[PDB]
Amino acid sequence: MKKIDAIIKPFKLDDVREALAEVGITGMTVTEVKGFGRQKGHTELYRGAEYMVDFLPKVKIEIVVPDDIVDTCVDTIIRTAQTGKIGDGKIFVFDVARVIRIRTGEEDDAAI
Amino acid sequence: MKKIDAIIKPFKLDDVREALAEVGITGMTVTEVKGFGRQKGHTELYRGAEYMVDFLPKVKIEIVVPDDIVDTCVDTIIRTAQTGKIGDGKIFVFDVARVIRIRTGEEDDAAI
Amino acid sequence: MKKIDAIIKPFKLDDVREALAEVGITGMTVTEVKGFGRQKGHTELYRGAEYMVDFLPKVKIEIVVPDDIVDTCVDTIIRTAQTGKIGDGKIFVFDVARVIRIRTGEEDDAAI
Repeated sequence: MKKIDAIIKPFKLDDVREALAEVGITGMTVTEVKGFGRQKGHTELYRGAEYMVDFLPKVKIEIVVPDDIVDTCVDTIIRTAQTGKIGDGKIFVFDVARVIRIRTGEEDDAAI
Repeated sequence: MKKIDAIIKPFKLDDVREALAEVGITGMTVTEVKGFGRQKGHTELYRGAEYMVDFLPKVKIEIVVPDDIVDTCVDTIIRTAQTGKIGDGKIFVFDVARVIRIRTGEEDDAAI
Repeated sequence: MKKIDAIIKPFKLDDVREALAEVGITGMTVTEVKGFGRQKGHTELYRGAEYMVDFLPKVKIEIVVPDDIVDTCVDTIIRTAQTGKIGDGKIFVFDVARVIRIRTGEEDDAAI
């Protein structure tokens, strides 16, 4: 099993969510975060202006899925989140050591 | 050492926090997130209604602990967070490569 | 490549950001979180008072960088975030399995 983190433009959240539901994902956690970096019209992190602000609101999606559906998840996220413009974001994949269901105390095989 | 992420129902935060303090945990970071998925009365992610909203507020707890107390932490989280109902959440465990104390620049043995 | 998570005192965010820009970091995601734990004037998590609150606002920074610049990033974070007082926070480093650019569908070598 793997944890997939995706930092996307907020307006694409519903499309990504709909598409991920189609592939069979049953749970997703979403965090609102501030992104600093790649932005149209700018060339730098830290402009350090007095009244201007350098951040852009972003949405971080986290799903934990079986190894075999990782590529299907990655492919569907890119397809539904990509605009071809600056700031589309990135997908990071991480190995998970254990996955425990709180309701029953039962573990999922973290190697699937 | 391992990083433990737990996504729990918000009302259980104080109980989980109290119980974790008893076992000796001295620090915890908490993020408010939106959960999509398993919910009483529903059968799907993405209902895509115009006025209804599909998310439920959740609380994500992150602690970084020694390998030997991971099971004690997992067991105490389940005990204090479990309701036996839909949406209790999950616990994910991740390996940590390095842990650095900012105040002193000193590292903890990430293998403990 | 590695993922660096740093939990810092909010007022140090701009300094850390400026310094990280100097070393060449081009993107950073920031989450506002609540920290429980090490605090001046206190000796415990969970005081469970009726009107008092036990949390302190914190800022979590997440950057994903090449293995060779991890120490440079860690060193610059400590330098710019350290106050020498209680509550300076910690830096955790995690291995990343894959890094995918959403705009182009192109992967970065996660082993660099």
